[PDB]
Amino acid sequence: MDYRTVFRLDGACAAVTGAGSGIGLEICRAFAASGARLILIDREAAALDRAAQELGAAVAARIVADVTDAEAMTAAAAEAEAVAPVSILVNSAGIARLHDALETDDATWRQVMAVNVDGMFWASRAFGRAMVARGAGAIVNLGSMSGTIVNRPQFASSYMASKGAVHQLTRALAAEWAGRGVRVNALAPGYVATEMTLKMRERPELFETWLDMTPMGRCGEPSEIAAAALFLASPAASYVTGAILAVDGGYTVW
Amino acid sequence: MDYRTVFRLDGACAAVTGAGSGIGLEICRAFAASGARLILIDREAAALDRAAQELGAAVAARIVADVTDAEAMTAAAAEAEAVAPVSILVNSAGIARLHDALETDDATWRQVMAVNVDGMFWASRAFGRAMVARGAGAIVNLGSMSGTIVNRPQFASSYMASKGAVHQLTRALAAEWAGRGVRVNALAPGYVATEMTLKMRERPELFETWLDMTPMGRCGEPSEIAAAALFLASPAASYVTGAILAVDGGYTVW
Amino acid sequence: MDYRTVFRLDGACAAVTGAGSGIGLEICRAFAASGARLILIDREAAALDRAAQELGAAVAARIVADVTDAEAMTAAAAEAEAVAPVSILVNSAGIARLHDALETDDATWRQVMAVNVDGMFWASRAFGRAMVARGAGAIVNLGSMSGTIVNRPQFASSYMASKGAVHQLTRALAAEWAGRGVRVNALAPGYVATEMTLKMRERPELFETWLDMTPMGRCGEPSEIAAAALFLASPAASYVTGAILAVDGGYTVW
Amino acid sequence: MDYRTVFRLDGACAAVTGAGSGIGLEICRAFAASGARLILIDREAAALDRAAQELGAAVAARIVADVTDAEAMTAAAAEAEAVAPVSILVNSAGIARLHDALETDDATWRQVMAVNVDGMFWASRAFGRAMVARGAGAIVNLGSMSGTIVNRPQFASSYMASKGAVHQLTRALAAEWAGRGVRVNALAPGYVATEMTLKMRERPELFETWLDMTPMGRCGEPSEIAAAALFLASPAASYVTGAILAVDGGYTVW
Ligand SMILES: NC(=O)c1ccc[n+]([C@@H]2O[C@H](COP(=O)([O-])OP(=O)(O)OC[C@H]3O[C@@H](n4cnc5c(N)ncnc54)[C@H](O)[C@@H]3O)[C@@H](O)[C@H]2O)c1
Ligand SMILES: NC(=O)c1ccc[n+]([C@@H]2O[C@H](COP(=O)([O-])OP(=O)(O)OC[C@H]3O[C@@H](n4cnc5c(N)ncnc54)[C@H](O)[C@@H]3O)[C@@H](O)[C@H]2O)c1
Ligand SMILES: NC(=O)c1ccc[n+]([C@@H]2O[C@H](COP(=O)([O-])OP(=O)(O)OC[C@H]3O[C@@H](n4cnc5c(N)ncnc54)[C@H](O)[C@@H]3O)[C@@H](O)[C@H]2O)c1
Ligand SMILES: NC(=O)c1ccc[n+]([C@@H]2O[C@H](COP(=O)([O-])OP(=O)(O)OC[C@H]3O[C@@H](n4cnc5c(N)ncnc54)[C@H](O)[C@@H]3O)[C@@H](O)[C@H]2O)c1
Ligand SMILES: OC[C@@H](O)[C@@H](O)CO
Ligand SMILES: OC[C@@H](O)[C@@H](O)CO
Ligand SMILES: OC[C@@H](O)[C@@H](O)CO
Ligand SMILES: OC[C@@H](O)[C@@H](O)CO
Ligand SMILES: [Mg+2]
Ligand SMILES: [Mg+2]
Repeated sequence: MDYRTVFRLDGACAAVTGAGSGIGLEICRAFAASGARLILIDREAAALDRAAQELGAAVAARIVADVTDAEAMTAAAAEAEAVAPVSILVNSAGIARLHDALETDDATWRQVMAVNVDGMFWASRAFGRAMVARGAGAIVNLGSMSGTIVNRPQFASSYMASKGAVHQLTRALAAEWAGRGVRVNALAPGYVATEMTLKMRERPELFETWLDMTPMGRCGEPSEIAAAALFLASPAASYVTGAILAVDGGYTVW
Repeated sequence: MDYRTVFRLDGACAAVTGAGSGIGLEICRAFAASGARLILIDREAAALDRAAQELGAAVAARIVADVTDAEAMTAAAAEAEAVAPVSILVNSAGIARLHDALETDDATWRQVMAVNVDGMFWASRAFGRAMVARGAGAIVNLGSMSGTIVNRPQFASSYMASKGAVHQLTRALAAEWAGRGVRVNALAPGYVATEMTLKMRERPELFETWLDMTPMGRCGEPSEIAAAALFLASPAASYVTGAILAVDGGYTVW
Repeated sequence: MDYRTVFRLDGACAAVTGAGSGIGLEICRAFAASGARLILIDREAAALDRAAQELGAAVAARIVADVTDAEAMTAAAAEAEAVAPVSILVNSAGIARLHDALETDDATWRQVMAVNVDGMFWASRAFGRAMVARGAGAIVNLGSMSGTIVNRPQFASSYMASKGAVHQLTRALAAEWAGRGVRVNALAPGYVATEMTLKMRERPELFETWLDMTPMGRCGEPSEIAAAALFLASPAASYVTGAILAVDGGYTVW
Repeated sequence: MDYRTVFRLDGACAAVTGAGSGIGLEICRAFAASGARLILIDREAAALDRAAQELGAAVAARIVADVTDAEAMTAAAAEAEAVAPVSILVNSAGIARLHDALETDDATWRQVMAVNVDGMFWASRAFGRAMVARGAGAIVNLGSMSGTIVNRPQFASSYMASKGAVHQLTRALAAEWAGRGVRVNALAPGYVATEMTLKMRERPELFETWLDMTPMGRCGEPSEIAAAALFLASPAASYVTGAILAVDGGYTVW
C-alpha cells in the first residue's frame, strides 16, 4: 500500500458538470493537480474558456451542455467515452432559489428540482453506463447540509427537498452499482465562500446568522470542499460508498 | 390534560390525498373513528365513490383530482375551505415503479418525482395556506424507509430519491411554518401489506429477502401505519414537528 | 383494529424509573389515566411517596432504588413480577451535569454514564427478562435531542455521549428482542419545562439561545413528552421498534 | 492549496492508541508514510516493539498505558508533550465482546464502555489539553457502523451503545473546541479484515451474513480505514468537524 499516491488520480479521466465556476471549477483544479484528465461540462461556455486556460493540458474536452437535457447528457457521455474511458464523474451543477413556500411559483420549484435532482440523474445514468460496464468508477455528488437540515433564516424549500433527493439518489446508485465496482458518494457542504455566496452578504441579517450557526464561525473555502471531493474520488476512498460526508464547519453538529 | 381523549380529532376536518386506496383509505378510517370530518382526494373517481360510501357521514367532500396538477390542488383547497376549515392534511398520494438505473425511461423518473414530491408540495402549499393564516394546523406526509435507506434486492432509484425529497420537504415546511403554529411531520413506513406491495411476489426472491431484513419478520398492516398517522395528526403530537417517524418493524435498525 | 381504544393500556402494568419527578411522573399520570397499573422506581423515597399519594390506586408497588445499583434493579424486577407481570418499562431516570471537557473531573463523567446508560441497561435487562419469557413487552427510553445533536451554548460532553449510547442501546435491544415480541423505542425530547431545566431557565444567556434555536420558540411541557411516550408504549405503535422519535419543537430540523 | 501536499502530515506529531495491531497499527504506517512522527500507545509491548522495528525513525515515543486509567492517560499526554507537541490524536483502542442481553454480566458491560467510551474521553481530554492551548489539533475517533446501526446475527449490545456514545462524544468535543482550532471527527467502519475479524471465517454462520449485508461483498482492508483516517487527520479535512464518516462498503445504505 502506497500512501504517498493513494489520493492521486493518475491515469483517470474525470467528467465534471458545473466545471466553469465555483465549486466545480475548484474540484477541477484539485483533480488536475492530482493527475486526472478532465471532461469539462457547463452551460456557460465562456466560464469554460476561463477553466480551460487555467487547467491547460489536463483538459481532454470541453462540452457545453445543460444537465436538465437528458439527451444532451447521453450525448456528452458518448462524446467523452470516444476521447477516453471516463472513470470519475462529479455532479456539481446545482442552483438555489429563495422563495417563501406560500408564494412559490410553480416554475421555481420545477427549475430547482430539474437542475438539482433530475439533471444529476441524467448525468449519472449517462456517464455511469460505461463505468458499470467496465466494473470500475467513482461518482462524487454535490449534496448539501440542506439535504440533512433546513437553512435559516432564509426559506428555499425546493432547495432542501432537492438536496434530500440528492442524498438518497447517491445512496440508491451506490447500492445498485456496488457489486459492479462503481462507488457513489456525496459531499454535504455548509456555506461555501464562492463568489456567489460571498455577495449573499450584502445582507448582514442572513450572513451573521449563518456564521453564528457554524461552530467554526466561517464559511468553507472552495478548496476545502474540493479536497474532500478529491478524497472521495480517489482510491483512498476505496471502501467508501453510499456515504454522505459533511464538510460544514460543524454546522450539522448543533 | 385528558390523556384518554388526547389522540382524538373531534371537531377537526382532515384532507387526505390518495384517499381511495391502501394507506390513505385506512388513514381515513382511523380519522373518522377519531371524530374527524374528511375531504377525500384521489385521481380515481370510482375508488373515491367506494371510499365515500363506507365512510358515510364523516365525508365533508370528495374531490377527484390529480396531485401533480398544481392548479387543481389550489382549487381543491378553495373548494374544501368553503365546505369545512381544513386543519389537518395527509399527503398519502404516492407511487412506486421498478426500474434498473441504466435502463430508466425518462418519463418513469419524471412521473415518480412528479407524484411523490411535486404533488406533495402542490397539496401542501394549497391546503397549508389557510392553516398558516389561522395559525394552526397539522400535516402528515407519507415518507418511507426508502427516504432513509435503499431497498434490496429490487431497484427503484426514483422512489428512493423521491422519498429523500419527501423527508426534507417535510422538515423545510416544519421550519418555515413552526412559528405560525403549523406542524409538519412524516411517517417512514417499512413494507406494508398493500396493492403497491403484494403485487411484488411476483419475483419470488423479493419477499423472502424483505422479511429476512425486517427484525419483526413481517410486513406492517395499513392499520399500524394509520395509528401512527393518527398520533402525528392529533394534539398528542403538539411538540412534534419536522420528525421522521420510522414505522418499519425495525428495518432501519439493522 | 379499534382506533377508539388502540392508545389504551388497560390490563397492563408499567414500571417507570424516575417516577418521582418531571417527565417520569407525568408519564405515570398518563399511563394511569390510560388504564395501566404502575411500578414506581426512584432513588428518592420522599418523592416516590408524594407520587404514590397522587397516583392512588394505579400504584401496584413503589421501589426505592438506584438504577446504577444493578443488583437493586434485579431485585426490583423480581419484586414487581411477584406482584404483577410487568409488560411495559419506561427508563426515565437520568441526570445532566454541566462541565467543560478540559475541567471535567473523572467522577462527573462516570456518574452521568452510570445513571443514563448503565442504569438504563440494568433496568432493561432486569424487567426485560420476563417480557422476553412471555413473548410480549414494550420499552420506552428517554433519549434526547442530545443523542443526535450537541446543545449550545453550555457544555456537557458526558450528557451528549450518554444520550448517543441511549439511542443505540434502544436499537440494540430492539433488534435482539424483536423475535420475542418486545418493542424498544426512544423519545428524543428537546428542552422540557421540568425540575431538570428549572435553574438554567433563570439564566437568559442560556435560555434566550435555547428558544432562538427551537423553531416552535418554547420548551415542551412534560405532558407533551408523556403523550408521545404513551403512543410508543401502546398497541398503536405495534409496528414501531428501534425508532428514535424527536419531540423537540423542531430543534433538530435546523 | 496546494493539493499535492494537502494530505501530508510533515512536521506533525500524532499519538495513536491501540497502535500495536490491527487498524491502529495500519494508521501508524499511513501516518509515517505521510511524514508524521508518532507516539505509539498500547497496553503491553510488543505490540509496540515489533511496531517500532517496523516504523523505524518515525517513532518519537512509545507509551504503555491503559486507556481505561484516567491517570495513565493524563500522564501519557504529559510524557508525549515532553518529547514533542502532539497535534494529532487517533483513538483506535477498542474492544468488542459478544453477549446476549439477558446473559450479560455487569463487568462485561462496564469494561466495553470503559475501553470504548471512557478511555476515548480520558485520552481526548489529556491530549486535547495542549492542542486547545496551542489553538490547533485534529482528533480522529474510531467509531463504527455499530454506532449507527445494529450488527447481525451476533449480539453485543454494549458495543452498539459504546459506539453511539463515541459518535456523540466526537460531536460534543467538535462543538466545544471548534473555536479553539481543534477538529474532532469519527470514522464509522464496516467489517475490517484485521487478524481478529479474519478469525471469524471460520464461523460462516456469521461471516457469510456479514458479506451478504455489505453491498461491496467484502470486508474492508485495514489500509482502507487508515487512508480515511489520514484524510480526516490531514489539512485536506480543514472544514470537516463533528463528522461521522461511513467507511463500510455501503453497509449502512441498505
Ligand atoms: N453555499 C454554497 O455555495 C453551497 C451549499 C450547499 C451545496 N452547494 C452545492 O455545491 C455545488 C456547486 O455550486 P457552486 O457554489 O460552485 O456554484 P457557483 O454559483 O459558483 O456557479 C454555478 C455554476 O453552475 C453552472 N450551472 C447551473 N446550471 C447548470 C446546468 N443546468 N448545466 C450545467 N451547468 C449549470 C453555472 O453555469 C455555474 O458555472 C452545487 O451543486 C451546489 O448545490 C453549494
Ligand atoms: N409498502 C408500501 O405500500 C409503502 C411503504 C412506505 C411508504 N409508502 C407511501 O405511503 C403512501 C400510500 O401508498 P399505498 O402504500 O397505500 O399504495 P396503494 O397502491 O395502496 O395506493 C396508492 C393510492 O395513491 C393514489 N394516487 C396515485 N397518484 C395519484 C395522483 N396523482 N393524484 C391523486 N391520487 C393518486 C392512487 O389512486 C391510490 O389511491 C404513498 O405515498 C407511498 O409512497 C408506501
Ligand atoms: N430538558 C429536559 O427535561 C429533557 C430533555 C430531553 C431528555 N430528557 C430526559 O428525560 C428523562 C426525565 O427527565 P425529567 O425532566 O423528568 O428530570 P427530573 O430531574 O425532573 O426527574 C428525574 C427523576 O429521575 C430520578 N433519578 C435520578 N437518578 C436516579 C437514579 N440513579 N435512580 C433512580 N431514579 C433516579 C430523580 O430522583 C427524579 O425523580 C431523563 O432521562 C432526561 O435525561 C430531559
Ligand atoms: N471489524 C472491525 O475490525 C471493526 C469494526 C467496527 C469498528 N472497529 C473499531 O476500529 C478500532 C480498531 O479495531 P482493530 O480491528 O484494530 O482491533 P484489534 O483488536 O485488531 O486491535 C485493537 C488494539 O486496541 C488495543 N487495546 C485494547 N484495549 C486496550 C486498553 N484497555 N488500553 C490500551 N489499548 C488497548 C489492543 O491492545 C489492540 O492493539 C476499534 O476502536 C474498533 O472498535 C473495528
Ligand atoms: O440560498 C441560500 C441557501 O438556501 C442555500 O442554498 C445556501 O446557498
Ligand atoms: O420499490 C420499493 C417498493 O417495494 C415499496 O416502496 C412499495 O411497497
Ligand atoms: O445540556 C443538555 C441538558 O442539560 C438539557 O436537558 C438542559 O437541562
Ligand atoms: O472489533 C470487532 C468488530 O468488528 C465487532 O463488531 C465484531 O462483532
Ligand atoms: Mg441543528
Ligand atoms: Mg441498514
